[PDB]
Amino acid sequence: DVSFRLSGADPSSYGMFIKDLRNALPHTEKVYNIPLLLPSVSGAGRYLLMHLFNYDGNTITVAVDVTNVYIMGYLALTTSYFFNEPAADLASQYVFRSARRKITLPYSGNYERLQIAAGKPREKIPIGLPALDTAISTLLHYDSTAAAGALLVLIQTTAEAARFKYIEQQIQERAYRDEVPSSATISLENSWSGLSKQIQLAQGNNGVFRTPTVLVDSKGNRVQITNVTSNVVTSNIQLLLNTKNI
Ligand SMILES: *[C@@H]1O[C@H](CO)[C@@H](O)[C@H](O)[C@H]1NC(C)=O
Ligand SMILES: OC[C@H]1O[C@H](O)[C@H](O)[C@@H]1O
Repeated sequence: DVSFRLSGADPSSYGMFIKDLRNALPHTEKVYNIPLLLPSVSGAGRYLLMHLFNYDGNTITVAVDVTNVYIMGYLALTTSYFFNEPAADLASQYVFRSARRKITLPYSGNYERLQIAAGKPREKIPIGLPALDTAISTLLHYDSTAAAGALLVLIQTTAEAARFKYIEQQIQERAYRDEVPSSATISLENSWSGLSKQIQLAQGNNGVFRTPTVLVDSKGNRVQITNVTSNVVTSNIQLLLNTKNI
């Protein structure tokens, strides 16, 4: 398990959380020195628990699928909550079985359904450490519309930060003042799968991508990534989704 406390949190402590989160995902190889997540894991071993503590010290435990960094669901006091999707339903057979009731959320976990449920896209939702604190607090008590916004925060500040150094740095820059994600951040989130694939297909093709990936950069300019020398590959992405899952 890994843990993060908002009480006394700073850019360093957050960075040590995100490092512990990355280190908790198993891999047996690296591809261009980036950890390759496993094709699958059977049983309870598929799921990492993240223990998150709000500023007053209340906690939720969040289950994460180690093969893709997807949030399956969470436990808040004696109630478990799972996404309305078959991967989470399967995950509920292994984690949080000690909950006194299990609620299935009225949406699946993907960004588009979450944004619908929230009433807004995540371009308009501030992230950062204060927002994470707020998110944890929201999830303590069921409200499905509020929880959608909170989960959008939680996913970006945990899983998305683990996947990309840039996003981790964005959040560190937002330790004491929330701000909506930069459009680069949104672009990386949306491209994780495709980047992961193209980095794996570059092995066998002289480091060249089969199909270029289009990103939005830090200045807001639209840029093509065509090979493993790009900074996104050498100095940013930290975890590759296995092509067996794409
Ligand atoms: C690889 O990408 C770099 C920029 O990251 C670019 O200058 C170069 O032309 C590209 N080479 C190939 C073969 O794609
Ligand atoms: O479509 C968004 C997906 O990527 C993010 O990681 C969320 O967990 C979600 O499953």
